Amino acid sequence: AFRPLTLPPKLSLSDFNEFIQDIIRIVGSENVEVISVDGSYMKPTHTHDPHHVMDQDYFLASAIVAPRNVADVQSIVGLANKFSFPLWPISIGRNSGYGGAAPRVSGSVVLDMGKNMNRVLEVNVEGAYCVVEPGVTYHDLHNYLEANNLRDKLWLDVPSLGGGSVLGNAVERGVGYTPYGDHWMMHSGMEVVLANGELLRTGMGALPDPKRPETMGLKPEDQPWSKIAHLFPYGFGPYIDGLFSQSNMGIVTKIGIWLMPNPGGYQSYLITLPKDGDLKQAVDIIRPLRLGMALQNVPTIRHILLDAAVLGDKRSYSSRTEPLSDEELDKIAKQLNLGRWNFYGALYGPEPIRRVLWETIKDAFSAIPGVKFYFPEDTPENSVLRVRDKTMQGIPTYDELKWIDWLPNGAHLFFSPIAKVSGEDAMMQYAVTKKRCQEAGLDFIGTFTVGMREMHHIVCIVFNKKDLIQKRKVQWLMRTLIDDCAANGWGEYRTHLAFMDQIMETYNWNNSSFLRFNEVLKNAVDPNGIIAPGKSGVWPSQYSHVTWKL
Amino acid sequence: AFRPLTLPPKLSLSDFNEFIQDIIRIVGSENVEVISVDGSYMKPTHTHDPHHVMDQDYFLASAIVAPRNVADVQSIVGLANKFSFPLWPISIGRNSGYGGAAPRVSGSVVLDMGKNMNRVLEVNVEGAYCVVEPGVTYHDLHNYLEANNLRDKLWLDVPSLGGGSVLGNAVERGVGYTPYGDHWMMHSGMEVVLANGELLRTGMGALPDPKRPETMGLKPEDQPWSKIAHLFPYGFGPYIDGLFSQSNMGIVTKIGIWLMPNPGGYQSYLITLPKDGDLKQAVDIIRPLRLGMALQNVPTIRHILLDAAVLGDKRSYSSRTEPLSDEELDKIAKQLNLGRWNFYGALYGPEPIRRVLWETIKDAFSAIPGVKFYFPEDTPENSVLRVRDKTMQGIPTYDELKWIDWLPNGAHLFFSPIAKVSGEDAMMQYAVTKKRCQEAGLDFIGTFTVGMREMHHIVCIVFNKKDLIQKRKVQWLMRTLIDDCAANGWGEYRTHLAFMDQIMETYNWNNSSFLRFNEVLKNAVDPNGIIAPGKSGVWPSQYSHVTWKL
Amino acid sequence: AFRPLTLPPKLSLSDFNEFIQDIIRIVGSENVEVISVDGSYMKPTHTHDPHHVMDQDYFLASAIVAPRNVADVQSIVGLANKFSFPLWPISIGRNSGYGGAAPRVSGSVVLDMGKNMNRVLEVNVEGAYCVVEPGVTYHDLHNYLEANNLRDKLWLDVPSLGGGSVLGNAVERGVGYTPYGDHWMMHSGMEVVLANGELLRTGMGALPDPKRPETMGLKPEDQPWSKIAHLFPYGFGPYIDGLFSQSNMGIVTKIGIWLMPNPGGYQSYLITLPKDGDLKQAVDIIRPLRLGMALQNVPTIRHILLDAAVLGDKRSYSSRTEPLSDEELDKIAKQLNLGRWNFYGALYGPEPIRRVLWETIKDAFSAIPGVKFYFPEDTPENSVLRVRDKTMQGIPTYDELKWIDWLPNGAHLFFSPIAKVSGEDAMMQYAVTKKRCQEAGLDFIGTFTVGMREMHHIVCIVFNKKDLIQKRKVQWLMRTLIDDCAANGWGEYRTHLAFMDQIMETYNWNNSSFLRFNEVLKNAVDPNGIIAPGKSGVWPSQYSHVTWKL
Ligand SMILES: *Cc1cc2c(cc1C)nc1c(=O)[nH]c(=O)nc-1n2C[C@H](O)[C@H](O)[C@H](O)COP(=O)(O)OP(=O)(O)OC[C@H]1O[C@@H](n2cnc3c(N)ncnc32)[C@H](O)[C@@H]1O
Ligand SMILES: *Cc1cc2c(cc1C)nc1c(=O)[nH]c(=O)nc-1n2C[C@H](O)[C@H](O)[C@H](O)COP(=O)(O)OP(=O)(O)OC[C@H]1O[C@@H](n2cnc3c(N)ncnc32)[C@H](O)[C@@H]1O
Ligand SMILES: *Cc1cc2c(cc1C)nc1c(=O)[nH]c(=O)nc-1n2C[C@H](O)[C@H](O)[C@H](O)COP(=O)(O)OP(=O)(O)OC[C@H]1O[C@@H](n2cnc3c(N)ncnc32)[C@H](O)[C@@H]1O
Repeated sequence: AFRPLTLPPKLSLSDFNEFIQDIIRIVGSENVEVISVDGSYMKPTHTHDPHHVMDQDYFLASAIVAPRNVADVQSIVGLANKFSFPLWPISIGRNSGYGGAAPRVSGSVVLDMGKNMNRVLEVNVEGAYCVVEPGVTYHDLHNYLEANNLRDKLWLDVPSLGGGSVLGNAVERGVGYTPYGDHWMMHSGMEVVLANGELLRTGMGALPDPKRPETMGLKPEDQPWSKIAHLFPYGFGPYIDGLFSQSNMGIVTKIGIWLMPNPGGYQSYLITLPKDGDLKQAVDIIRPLRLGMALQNVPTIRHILLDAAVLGDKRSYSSRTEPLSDEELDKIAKQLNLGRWNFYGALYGPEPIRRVLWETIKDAFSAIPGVKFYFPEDTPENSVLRVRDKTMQGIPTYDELKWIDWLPNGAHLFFSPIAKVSGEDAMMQYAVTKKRCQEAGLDFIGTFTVGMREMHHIVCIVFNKKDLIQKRKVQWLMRTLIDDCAANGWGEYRTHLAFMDQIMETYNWNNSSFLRFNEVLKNAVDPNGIIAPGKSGVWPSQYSHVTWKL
Repeated sequence: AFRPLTLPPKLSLSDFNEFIQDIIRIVGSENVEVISVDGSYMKPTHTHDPHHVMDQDYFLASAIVAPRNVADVQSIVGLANKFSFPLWPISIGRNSGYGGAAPRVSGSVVLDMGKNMNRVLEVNVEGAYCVVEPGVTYHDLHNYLEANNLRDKLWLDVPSLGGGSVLGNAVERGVGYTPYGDHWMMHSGMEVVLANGELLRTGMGALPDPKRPETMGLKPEDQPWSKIAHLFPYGFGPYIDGLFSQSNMGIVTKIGIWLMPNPGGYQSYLITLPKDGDLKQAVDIIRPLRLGMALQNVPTIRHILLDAAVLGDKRSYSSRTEPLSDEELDKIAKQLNLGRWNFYGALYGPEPIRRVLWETIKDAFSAIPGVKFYFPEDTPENSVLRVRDKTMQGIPTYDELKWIDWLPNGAHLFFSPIAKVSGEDAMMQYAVTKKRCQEAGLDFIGTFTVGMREMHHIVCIVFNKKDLIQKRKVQWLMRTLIDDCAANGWGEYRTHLAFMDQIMETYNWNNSSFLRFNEVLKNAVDPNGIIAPGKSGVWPSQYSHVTWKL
Repeated sequence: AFRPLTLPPKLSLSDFNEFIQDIIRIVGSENVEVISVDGSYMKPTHTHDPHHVMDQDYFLASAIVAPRNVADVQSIVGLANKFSFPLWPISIGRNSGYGGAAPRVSGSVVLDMGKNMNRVLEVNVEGAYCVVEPGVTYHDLHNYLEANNLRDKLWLDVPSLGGGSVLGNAVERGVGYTPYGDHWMMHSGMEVVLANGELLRTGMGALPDPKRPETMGLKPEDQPWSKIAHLFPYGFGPYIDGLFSQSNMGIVTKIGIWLMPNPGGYQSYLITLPKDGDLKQAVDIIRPLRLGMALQNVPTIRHILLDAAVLGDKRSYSSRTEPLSDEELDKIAKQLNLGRWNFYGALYGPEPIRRVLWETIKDAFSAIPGVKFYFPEDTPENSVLRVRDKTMQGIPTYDELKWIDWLPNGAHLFFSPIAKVSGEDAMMQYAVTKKRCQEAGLDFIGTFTVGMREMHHIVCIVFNKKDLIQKRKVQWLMRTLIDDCAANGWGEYRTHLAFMDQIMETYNWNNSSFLRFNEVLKNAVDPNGIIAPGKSGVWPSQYSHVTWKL
């Protein structure tokens, strides 16, 4: 196809068309689509930002291409290297809040890996792990195991929603809420197509499975892996694996995620904290608990509007357009039988063990006036506890997409700085976030996910995508929170297309040595600057900073 | 469009056409025109030299392109860099006498910035300045202020005519006749598109106006400027601004010109000097006056033929074809009640102050036998004083285009060397200019504009554009005056396309170190040699001097 | 000489010594000195920062070399190019508050130009200008004129002190208080030695003075300049002059400074403003006054501690260590018969004219309750008016060095942002400055110098150089003021070695395009990076930003 909406830098119409036709000879017109529509979460767009804050066609594909197999990606990349055409790889494209599917460089080809490179590749019981392709969604994976009755043997770890990509999410350093919740740390043995087009597999993946009759003549992509590939991540020598989480260093075609065995015993719970400032005490109680392993999963402390919005849009709680009051927040908390902050956790294991931990937790949190403990059974049919009970045992659900509907054309955009597991730090962080929210005219909504020694504070910005005035406030709000948090010694762990440069400019110790070192590795492996110029603010040398920085 | 009259160096027909069509996709065929007609001053040509001395198609565009906005110029430049196509930027193209609109390199695209980048951008009263685009003509600016009733608060400074470009004129280091008459020195905060295509704003323009809700997501071009941008020119560090007056270092898209507040009191005047050699005494009287601030504007000493020709063509004063005589010049001076040289000035400010200065001036000039003082009121309806009275208070007029009609197909070409504010120097300069004029068979016509310590001597050459014999004498006359004045220690301040190289070769102290240093800066910023190769004789390294020097 | 304290980057001891000995063969051991002592203002150090805020040997020379003539500099530069040795040129080295004489890169050779290149080259009366060499101090120039009885014909323009370099101060874009107070704008015709070592003279200086018997065979440096060199700055073509104010693009060996004729009438004056908050109304009164030319020089608005400290150290007004109070500030103003802010001006010209202006001014300022008008005659023997009366008429004095003695080991360090000529802006600027000052434990002391449309706010930081706790507070103070003023849309006009980078990172509009463009010109003209790496933050490409940025 003929004439796109936006072309990639330095490319002519003539070169594009030659390339697209060459791409078509390889994947079929069935697998190619040229932009000459936001969609939903259940059927996600792939050409632009569905939760757009910039104009909606600001980060816009010139085409969507989707490989049949690993060999298609080799050929595509060769073709990108002939013409110098940028590729923006996706797995599912469910990254809304962070850019969705859009490419940082308008005009790139979005490479949809998920459409055809779909397969649950292996579910190994004794090593308790699985090998997945970009397309295996969490739901699918769930369903794979149900299909073979493996769910009494192995469990998954899922995010809040169930449609994301196990792989895609894992390269983003995404979080989940069971003991295996730190997705990135659960991996082992990834297969990459680099910017020169060669296929590499990390760690024990570089150790060839030995020759045998049945595996002769297979294309690299399709060979088995040696026994230890997905059991020990390190391999030998430099542990390059991390260079492929949040970066532009290659295209990931396989990945091993470790799976948590059935623990033989489970139970969710909800601790509710009455007062807005019970967050400080709450968190100080959580410090030793997490660090001491009484708290086994990644328990989350939710804000009250986060739970309220799951249950209903704001219109349903007030007709008021400006942020809610302190008093109304108490009144809504009381309505749902939730407190001002709500702590969510799960206990895992034999009853004897579960019993002791729970008693220890229960007693710790009893030090807060008015706290109330609930299991799933004790809460309304529609409660968040019953949704998270699914979530905290590896079952994917979609119930939590509703809070995105807080306001009319609800779009979320996440501000995600990390905080100490300490009441003071937390209050400080929230104190600053909260202020900016009310200056912009936005309800504050969020969650802290409790990591071992750190907390990921997901400030959940919901806004009206069809409101120019508001979109301008969020951009104002986001960059002001970047600066503020920066100024308090906190930085974001993950972000949106339009905030990457500002967040990478936050990580400037010793004159931005960190980004400088990254540019060296990027330009080395990608001489042409073809694999996603811009991710995490790393620009190859052919993208002038003055022209491309946001 | 298909096949041009003259193409740019090294370019093929095939490359041109690809480029022009690419340009058309960006600006629309509405904004592009291919040369496959001299026009007037009120409707100026843009493809060649309207006051041509060389063949009329000697400096000829291959196309005229005109951007919609700043982003169009970025894209155009990118395209010039792909194909190595020379761009010859204009604002209005009213430079006749200096080349008009034509490009030094035949075959370049004339980039008409004035057609669409038209806007009076800001008229700030308290800082007393304005921010204008290439297209704001002087007349327009005048009219902007009338439209908002700002003319009792702020005044302009205009050239002799009112159609020029405030910006265009200001980058040429053009002159005007009020206290703000040194156009270039009145600026502060320019926005440039360089040869690599990046947008830069000078001085305090590099100091970002801080983030606020209402200005989020604007394209660089369109962001506000910080408070001090147009009040302090210097900024911090190297003061690059001058690199963009008379040069090929970038394309200027905005500019701040300082505006002179209503002074609360005004009055023009005409001092007439009888004798041709009263110029020497006159100027010696002006020395201390200017330097002492009794003379506040840029008073001009006009030749008698300059004033005579404003009133009528030469046919109206004599039928004679050869230059007029000394005796006839007296007779024409007496006819109009003007002397042989005529001094024009204006007093600005409270009456008390005006009173004292005028008395001081009056008394100084009384030392010349026969001198006569006139205000506007005292002169015929059609007098030059009444035209300049407009001019010296910031009101643009066009009355003075008539002297261009001295001879039949009247074309002016300016020889503009600078002289000392000293009678001797002046007489010398005039003595040499005058001789050459009569050797070529041309009346001598001119004006000295009195700067603080220097005088700009505009020798006003009028000639018949449809007379090959004469055009050959002017070329002879111009280069001979270049050599002569050079040999007397004087150089031109500004010139025509065909005289640039000879004038830049006049500024050869220490083996042309000055031009050598400039070539280094040019080749550095413009690797491809795309922005107007040749302006002021600076040639990028891909334009062999042997091939391109005139 | 043998083994220095700090060497320049990448240089060996063996290369150094070869270079220094080669330098000795050209200038003599008499003109060379190797560092293997702060001094005073009257006898200034040249190896480091006398007003140090960083360790006192932080910016430290490796040697001091001083050329005999211009050829010495051509040879030195050649040698720096052979060995890649950085040169830090100075004229006098009296830049304390801004780094003194110290080089941004430790280990450079400080090039003292002032020791031997001393001469008032020409004092031309009819063109009313002078040509000076690095060494001509203001006091010398003053003295040159008295020696020939030129002071009844031409006057100078001087900063607060008289020891500075007319040239050096003029290239730093320094200020003075008569009608010629904008030093840089008064220049015309500079001679530079570039990084490649060729000698270039700007503007009309490129226009050779014509051959004559008496000037045959002269070395370029020593030839005469053509008549218009020092009368018209522009010349022809690109106006490169500004590339040499606050930059690393060449070594300045000569410069023309225009001189203000005797105006025939002078009178100083002091308007005192009672209340701290009468600055806002004062400044509003000044707006139209400056803009209207009733205010003819650069009248300064001084703080009350600026005046008090001239008269005495703080010990003399209080024994208190922390910043004074509001009430004590009133008590000290009342003591000296000064108000809380004090405005200093001068009227210039025929009495008739002076009379009118002064009445206008007097009447304007009468709008402030309690204001009092004083001429020199009416103030104590030791008053600031009597010092400034010298100052505003071109006479250099040193009385004002005393405020530097506010505290024990008094060192000044200037914070110099620019502000609008508007009360509101002024107060805002002062409100922010003032807060920071008291947070760090320092009296606020400053002066606004009133430009036409802008004000230079010189916040006068005095601190104890022998107090590590305090030096750390001023570095904290200085970078906090940079940030704050930056966030309020104000940037500094000039600064100290250690604040360059941060101030150049403040002028980052459109992704630092302004600095990027300067790096291209810098690397182009200085392939080896030898002339003063770092001035104004511009680092040639062999100085990694991660290694050298502060
Ligand atoms: C809206 C939202 C998002 C969300 C969430 C809750 C809501 C309401 N809860 C999350 C959670 O609890 N934990 C978490 O980590 N993320 C959460 N999200 C964010 C996102 O919606 C989900 O995380 C989702 O799984 C992320 O998107 P998905 O995995 O589907 O989609 P993606 O666009 O493909 O993103 C992958 C990005 O990583 C690179 N990439 C991806 N695949 C590859 C391959 N094969 N090779 C190379 N690079 C790859 C790219 O950078 C890409 O943009
Ligand atoms: C015929 C004539 C000319 C004239 C004059 C009187 C007469 C009878 N009186 C003048 C005067 O009193 N003072 C003066 O400075 N010039 C006078 N002129 C000359 C000219 O006609 C006017 O000065 C007029 O304003 C100049 O032309 P104008 O401003 O309209 O037109 P221009 O062709 O655009 O010229 C600009 C040139 O500068 C560069 N340029 C211009 N704009 C840009 C932008 N945006 N970016 C980059 N470069 C730019 C080019 O070099 C261009 O050719
Ligand atoms: C302590 C003080 C300082 C001061 C002042 C009052 C006091 C009490 N009042 C000032 C004022 O009213 N206006 C002003 O501009 N400055 C004022 N100062 C600051 C300083 O002391 C004086 O301004 C003084 O004139 C500045 O120093 P000076 O001219 O003597 O000395 P310098 O070290 O040479 O500094 C020049 C710097 O510029 C570059 N430079 C200098 N010369 C060259 C040459 N030839 N070529 C290339 N670069 C040059 C360097 O960056 C150098 O460090």
